[PDB]
Amino acid sequence: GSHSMRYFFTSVSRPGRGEPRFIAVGYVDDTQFVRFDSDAASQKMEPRAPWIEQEGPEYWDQETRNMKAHSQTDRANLGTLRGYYNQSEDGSHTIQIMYGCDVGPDGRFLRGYRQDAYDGKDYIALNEDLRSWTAADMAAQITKRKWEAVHAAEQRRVYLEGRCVDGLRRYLENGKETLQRTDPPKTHMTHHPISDHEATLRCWALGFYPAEITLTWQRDGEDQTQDTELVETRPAGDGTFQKWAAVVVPSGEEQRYTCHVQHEGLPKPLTLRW
Amino acid sequence: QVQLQESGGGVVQPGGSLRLSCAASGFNFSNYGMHWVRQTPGKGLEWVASIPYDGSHQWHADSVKGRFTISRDNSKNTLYLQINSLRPEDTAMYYCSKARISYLSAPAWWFDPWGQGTLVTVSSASTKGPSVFPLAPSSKGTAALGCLVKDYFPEPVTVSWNSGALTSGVHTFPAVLQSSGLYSLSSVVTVPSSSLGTQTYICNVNHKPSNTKVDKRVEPK
Amino acid sequence: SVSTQPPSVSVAPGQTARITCGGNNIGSKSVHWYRQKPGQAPVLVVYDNNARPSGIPERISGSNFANTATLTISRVEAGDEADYYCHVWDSSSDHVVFGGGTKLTVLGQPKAAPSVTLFPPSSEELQANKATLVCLISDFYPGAVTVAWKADSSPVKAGVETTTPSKQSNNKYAASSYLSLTPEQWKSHRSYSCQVTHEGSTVEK
Amino acid sequence: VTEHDTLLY
Amino acid sequence: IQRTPKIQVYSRHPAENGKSNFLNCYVSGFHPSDIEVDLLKNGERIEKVEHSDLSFSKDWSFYLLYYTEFTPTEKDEYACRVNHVTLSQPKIVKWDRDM
Amino acid sequence: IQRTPKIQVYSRHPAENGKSNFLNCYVSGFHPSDIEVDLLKNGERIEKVEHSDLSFSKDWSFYLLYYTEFTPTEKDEYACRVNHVTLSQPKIVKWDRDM
Repeated sequence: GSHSMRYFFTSVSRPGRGEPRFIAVGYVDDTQFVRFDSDAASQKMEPRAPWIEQEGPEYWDQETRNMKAHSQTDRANLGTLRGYYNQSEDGSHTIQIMYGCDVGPDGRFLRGYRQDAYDGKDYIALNEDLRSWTAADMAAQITKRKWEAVHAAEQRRVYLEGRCVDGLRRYLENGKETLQRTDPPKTHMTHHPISDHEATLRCWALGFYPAEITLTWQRDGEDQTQDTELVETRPAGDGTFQKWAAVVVPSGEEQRYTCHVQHEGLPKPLTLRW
Repeated sequence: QVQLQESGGGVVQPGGSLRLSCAASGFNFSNYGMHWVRQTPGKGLEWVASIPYDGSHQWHADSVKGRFTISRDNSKNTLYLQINSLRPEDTAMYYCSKARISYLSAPAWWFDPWGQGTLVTVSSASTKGPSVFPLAPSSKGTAALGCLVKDYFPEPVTVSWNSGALTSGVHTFPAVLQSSGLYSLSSVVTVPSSSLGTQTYICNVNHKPSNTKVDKRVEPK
Repeated sequence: SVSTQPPSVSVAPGQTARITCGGNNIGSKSVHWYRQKPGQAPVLVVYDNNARPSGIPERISGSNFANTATLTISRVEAGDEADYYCHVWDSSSDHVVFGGGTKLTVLGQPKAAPSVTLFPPSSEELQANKATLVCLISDFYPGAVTVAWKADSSPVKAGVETTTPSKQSNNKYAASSYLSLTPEQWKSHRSYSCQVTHEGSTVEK
Repeated sequence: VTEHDTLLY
Repeated sequence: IQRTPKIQVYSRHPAENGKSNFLNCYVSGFHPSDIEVDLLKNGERIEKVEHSDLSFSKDWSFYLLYYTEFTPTEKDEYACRVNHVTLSQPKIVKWDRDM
Repeated sequence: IQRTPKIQVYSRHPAENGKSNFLNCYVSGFHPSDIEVDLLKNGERIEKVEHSDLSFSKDWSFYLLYYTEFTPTEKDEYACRVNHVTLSQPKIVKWDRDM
């Protein structure tokens, strides 16, 4: 299948302080590989993968400037938006940008992205075309037509289809061992009686990568979206993920409930029963 | 590139004689020692015998002295293991391995490649139908019951319940090879404690080697 | 002549596993280690106490001092599930001495104690002049159990057969243990018990 | 590789 | 506008008493970014605790993972305390062996 | 003016595993009178706890004793948490077998 690269930028205005706190994190698929923290004493884009510090000082130096600068702009932008929204200096507001690119199985270009959000709400975003912007609210339009003047539509496209993809390609090959793995889920089932008449059949799936996973409970081969509970996939802290899906069962009917697990690194879908 | 290929194993009967051969490629066979290491299925590794680079001497483990003889043909790049008066104890897989260091006058150092090996199984073989006895559930939660498929030969038997109409709770276990040389297998299906009685319980064991099919209905008490 | 390995070792993925091969003055012998995955031949992983072959990763290190040789696996991967045998040459024995073997289990499940289901001899088998006690052991992990039979608080040696553990559907392990008796011996004693031990704890019926 | 320059609102 | 944190507390590996594991507290789906997280060994604040770098999800809600090396026993019971702007009093989520 | 509480945690009788003893937390020398004291069976708040009635010493400093029935083992570790106006974060004094 495909692969992807995403960078996440967050800037939170500190009331009373100049430089807001800035955090930038870079992922490939589901493996983080770079970090930049305003409050870090490093003040340099640090490595967070095993395969990334094989890039020389030409890389880390440019990457630091690249988001030293990205932070600078957010400083000014946090103030510009403070005017667009008639907001006082005593507040704390967040600006979130996420941009990246998706390659196909043959290194082909598939999709580009850039989305900006002010205070957790959508602000401006780049359309599928990579030729158009869509503004969430009023203010974002006064930014939108400003970007339409400078052809920000195009110039994102020259990053997404140029240097972004060549990076994702160069990363997927340099860290080919870490990034192109598949990790089948290590599964097991749990039986917890709750009443004298009901229990809970929990379906575990630990240690898998990528995080894409499909858990399905089924009664007599019929899908059971009713008494089902599904926690969102949790990171185990070692680059792999966990997820469990439970169902409430009337006693003496556990041999009727079947848990189904689908994963990319799994050859045939799983089936689990008590 | 170094390849070892065992052969000559199979199914033998006690008292007979059997010859294993290990074909070698990928090194000057005339310069290395060779070893036989056997492993009874489900057991650890056990050294059998070994032979120096030329065949001068012949090292034997004590369990196989007098009955086994290890030889080699340097002109053929072949290691041989001769077994005389086969016994049920000799049933094991026989690996052949090549001494890593050259010119060793005695088999002291590690064995670097190992062949995939050959399997030697001896028994008083003759095809037999399996006797089916009902494993009734405990009259005194979850209730269990099943079938006992005793003393068949050779493998395998297949057990189904109600002609395959029951699969939930069904579990067939591996067969033991009792000291008689005949296999023995059980297969039970755990069910709900209550409600056993209403359902019709028939396990259908099928032993194709003897062309036997047995349908035994199980019932409590 | 006597080199003893633990029966099984369980370790969390990515942890450091450690398998020992204890023996009298084994520190003065040359220890080797072989790894055997199911259905294949052994593979040399450490030779002469600490040396690694070409293909073997540097995570695996050897050790041998005093009276205990030690195989050390740092940053355990899932593919390391296999049996591990140590190798010495007893100079004063003319015998190459393999260890008992250690089944290293890298757990994906939690650990489950075994479920024991014991059957008395059926009435049909008793009228066939035989009696066979059926002990069924299922749903344990890792797959390492030991079975003992007790006829009235007394051990039972011969007449006992026990299967090798095997993976179930849910990748827990299961095995069975049979005790062949004469119909008289089943009636001689007042009670029979099947004792299964798994990871230090013992379960019985 | 992060983007060369940035946009102001 | 504000979003309140989801909290899951779990071990990295299936927990076994006496074997070194890792205690994870995974807070997700919250907004804004200011959050306080501690790990608790029997009501005591665990000091050797680190966290992940602030990333966010599709709905722009942030997520962090706080982790500590720990060796669980059977009587030692651990928990995770999380204060937020959406929380008047800190929530505490105690670690269950099977959740 | 304020005084900060001293905390002593001890058992009523010399503790022996499997025999019913009583867990004492004795706060003394504090001012003003408002104090919160809990007993902890492995970090959880033990509910069946009573306390003594508020008396004071020569220097007008109050003292209380909170006690609970408990059967100590070797794995169970008990403790006493005492919050005060002079205490920014709750003090915790765990019950020692030889103190």
